[PDB]
Amino acid sequence: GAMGSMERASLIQKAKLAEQAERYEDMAAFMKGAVEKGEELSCEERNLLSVAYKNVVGGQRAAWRVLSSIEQKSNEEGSEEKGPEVREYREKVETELQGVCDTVLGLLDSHLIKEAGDAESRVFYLKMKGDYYRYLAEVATGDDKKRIIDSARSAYQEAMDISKKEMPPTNPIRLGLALNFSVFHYEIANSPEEAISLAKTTFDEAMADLHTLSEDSYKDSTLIMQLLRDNLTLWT
Amino acid sequence: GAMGSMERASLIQKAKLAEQAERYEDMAAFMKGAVEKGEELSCEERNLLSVAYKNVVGGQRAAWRVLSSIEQKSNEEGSEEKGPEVREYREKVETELQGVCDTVLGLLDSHLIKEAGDAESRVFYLKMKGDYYRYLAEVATGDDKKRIIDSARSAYQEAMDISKKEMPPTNPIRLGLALNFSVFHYEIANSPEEAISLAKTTFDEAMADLHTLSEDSYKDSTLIMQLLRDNLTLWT
Amino acid sequence: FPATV
Amino acid sequence: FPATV
Ligand SMILES: [Ca+2]
Ligand SMILES: [Ca+2]
Ligand SMILES: [Ca+2]
Ligand SMILES: [Ca+2]
Ligand SMILES: [Ca+2]
Ligand SMILES: [Ca+2]
Ligand SMILES: [Cl-]
Ligand SMILES: [Cl-]
Repeated sequence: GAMGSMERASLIQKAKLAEQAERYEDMAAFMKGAVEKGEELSCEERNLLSVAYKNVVGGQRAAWRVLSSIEQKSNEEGSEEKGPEVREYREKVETELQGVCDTVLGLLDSHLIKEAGDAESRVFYLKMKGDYYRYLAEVATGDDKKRIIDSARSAYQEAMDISKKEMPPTNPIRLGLALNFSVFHYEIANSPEEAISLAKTTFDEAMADLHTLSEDSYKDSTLIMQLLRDNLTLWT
Repeated sequence: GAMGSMERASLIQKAKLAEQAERYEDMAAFMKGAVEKGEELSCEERNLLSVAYKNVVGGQRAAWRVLSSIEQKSNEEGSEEKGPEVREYREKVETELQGVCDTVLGLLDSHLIKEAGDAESRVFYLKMKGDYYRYLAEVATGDDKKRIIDSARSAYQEAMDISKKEMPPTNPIRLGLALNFSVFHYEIANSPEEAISLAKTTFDEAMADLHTLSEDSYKDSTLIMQLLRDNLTLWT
Repeated sequence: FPATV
Repeated sequence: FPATV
C-alpha cells in the first residue's frame, strides 16, 4: 500500500520516532506498512503495533463516549430539538472507529494469526482480536451485535486456553489477557459474577507463582496484578 | 470544498461538539468550511476558528521539536550513523505543519482580513496572521527565512497600531497580541530587550486601567497580565 | 471505567 | 518555552 516503497527496517525506525513524538496515527500507519511486508513480527515489533492502535482507538472511544452522552441528553424529556447534527457527528466518529477496528482485525486475519505458532505470539494476537471485537461491540446496536460479542468471546477464549496450557500464571501477556477478558464479561457480556471470579482466580494463581521470579519480572507481574485488584475493588 | 454541502449553522454546531470531544482536526475542518461560506465571523465564531487551529498546530510544533532534537543529537560528534530516516520524518511533520499554517493564512487572505472593519475583528485576524507566520519562521532555514520573519513582524505591527488607537490597554485581544509580539521579539527576531520592554510597558499600562473594569473583565485582563509577568520572570 | 491493557 | 495565547 502507501508504505509499499519504504524499507521494513525504516518503517520500524519511524514507528519508534512517532511514538517519541506522540504521533500515534503516523505510528499506526508505519506499523501497518511493516505488517504488510509479510514477515512475522518480533516481540518488540508486536508491542509497537499494539501501542500505536491502542492510542488511536483509545482517542476515538473517548470522543465517541462524549458525543453519545450529549446525544442521550438530547433525547430526554424537556430537551429542545437541535436537529440531526449531534447524531450525524456521533455517527461520523463511530464510522471512523469501526474503520480502525476493521483495519486491525484485517491485519490479524491477513496473516498474523495464522503464522503465529509460539504461544507468546499467538496469545498476543488473539487478545488483540478479542479487544478490537470488544471495541466494535461497545458501539453496536443492530442485528449483528450478538455475533460481534460472540466473535470477541471466541477469540478471548482461544487465547485463554493456550495461555493456561503454555504460559506461567505470572506471565504478563496471560495476566493482561485475563484482565481484559474479565472486563469483557463485566461491561459487554452482562456477566459481572464471571468477571469477578476470573479476576480473583487470576490474581490468586499469580500470587502463588511470584516466588519463582527475578526482581524485574516480579515488578512487571505485580503491576498488572494491581490492575486486577483495582477492578475487583471497583466491582465489590 | 469538502464542507460545501453542509449548512453554515450546522458546521458551527459541529465545531462546538468537536471541541467538547477534543477532536481538534475535525473542529478545524468544520470552521474552515464555515469561513468558506463567505460571511463574516462573529466573536464567538472567531474564537472557535482560533482554538481549533491553535490546538492542531500546537501538536505539530511539539512533535517537530521532539524530532528536531533527535536529529540534532544524531549530528553530534561520536553519534553512530542511522541513515536518512530521522531527517525524512522530521521533514514529513514539518511539511504538514507548513500546510496547516498556509491553510490558516489562506483563510485570512481570502477574505477575512479585507472584510474586517471593526478594531476587535481586524486586530484578532492580524494577530493570527503574525502568529502563523511566526510558526513558519520557527521551522524556516532557507532563502526566505528573512521574508517570513518580516511578514510576521508586519502583521503584528499593524495589529499593534490599531489596538493602541482603538482599544483600552486592558482589552484581552490587545494584551494577548502584545504578549505574542513580545515572544516574537525574544524567540524569533533576536531582540530580547525589545521583548522585555514591550511586556513591561504593556503590563504597566494595563495595571493603571484596571480600576475602570467590572469584576468579570478584571478577571479576564489580570489572567493575561500574569502571563506577561511570567515571561518577564523567565527573561530577567 | 475499569482498567484494561 | 514562553507563554503565548
Ligand atoms: Ca527490503
Ligand atoms: Ca453507525
Ligand atoms: Ca510462525
Ligand atoms: Ca444555507
Ligand atoms: Ca522542509
Ligand atoms: Ca465588515
Ligand atoms: Cl458530521
Ligand atoms: Cl517519513
